[PDB]
Amino acid sequence: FLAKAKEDFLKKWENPAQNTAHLDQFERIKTLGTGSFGRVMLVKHMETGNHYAMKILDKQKVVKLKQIEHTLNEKRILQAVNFPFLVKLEFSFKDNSNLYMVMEYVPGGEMFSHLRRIGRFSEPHARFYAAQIVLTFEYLHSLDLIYRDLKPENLLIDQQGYIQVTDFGFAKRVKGRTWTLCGTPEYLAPEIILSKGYNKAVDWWALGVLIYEMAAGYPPFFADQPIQIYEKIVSGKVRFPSHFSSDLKDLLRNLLQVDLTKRFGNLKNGVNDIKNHKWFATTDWIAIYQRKVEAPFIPNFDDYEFSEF
Amino acid sequence: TTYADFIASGRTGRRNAI
Ligand SMILES: Oc1cccc(CN(CCN2CCCC2)c2nc3ccc(-c4ccncc4)cc3s2)c1
Repeated sequence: FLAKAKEDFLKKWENPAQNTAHLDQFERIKTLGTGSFGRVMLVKHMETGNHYAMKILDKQKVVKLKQIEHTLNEKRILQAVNFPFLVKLEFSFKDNSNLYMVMEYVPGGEMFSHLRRIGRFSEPHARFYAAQIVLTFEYLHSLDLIYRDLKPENLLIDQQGYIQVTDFGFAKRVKGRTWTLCGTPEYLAPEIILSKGYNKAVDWWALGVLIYEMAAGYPPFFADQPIQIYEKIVSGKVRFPSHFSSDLKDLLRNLLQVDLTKRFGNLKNGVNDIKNHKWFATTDWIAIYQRKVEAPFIPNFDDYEFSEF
Repeated sequence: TTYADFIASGRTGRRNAI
């Protein structure tokens, strides 16, 4: 599966698709979200009637904030990957001013919104999503892709109630070690903060942060400013709510492990240590991949150089 | 409580990357 997935990945990655649509083929409806270099819009392909999410990026602004590489690299990964929990990129093109990424529209909205509304997810509800992230990271890691931006804000929920990862702005194809200071403060692994040369194990730490936030309603380390959050992460002092099961605490103690020589996902058994853990015993791993498990929640948006692209 | 402390921190909204 992973070998065929790598073979499928490599072909597309080595020969990327360019200019597969035009801006005049879409009716712009509403803004769904906003970023550093532009916005994401609900859009309608006029010659089929199909809806899509259009990510518009200002070239001048991308050059301005020196994010050329990370921008070229995101479209390149998006057009080369294929997994049920990763948004499908339908088209990509550019004009005089902008770069466009047209993806499948995910009407369910961000996990973030649902999580802040409900307050917290039950452990069965938190596990269903955790399992999807475990399989997604196993797929990405086998392709040498480090994700580096896991958070409920980057996880969209579809009609079937399954996750769709949309943002690959900090993803990097690297076999070994990398150094960039990037990600979101609450989700930064201690090795990223402590400015070490880090690896894929940062994504497994971010999984611990996510599992904790989904099950409690708040992240394991927060404070008014990033700097104070950084201190709590490097200390590795983690308090758990009394409703957390014994199994949840144990998985988290192993995921939120400062010593990456002991961190689950980074040991010789790799991902199998997470998959075989007690907290995941009722998880039908193949059924989740096959989206045959019934979602515990079925659904949502707020109101608002480049040659190889 | 930890829940009140989380609210006390103005970090309950959507977080941007660094
Ligand atoms: O340089 C820019 C320009 C525009 C946007 C961004 C990143 N953000 C914004 C920032 N993030 C979200 C909150 C915190 C962090 C996004 N990216 C996407 C991608 C796809 C979808 C989507 C897909 C399918 N169906 C519906 C919506 C929505 C969003 S919101 C960066």
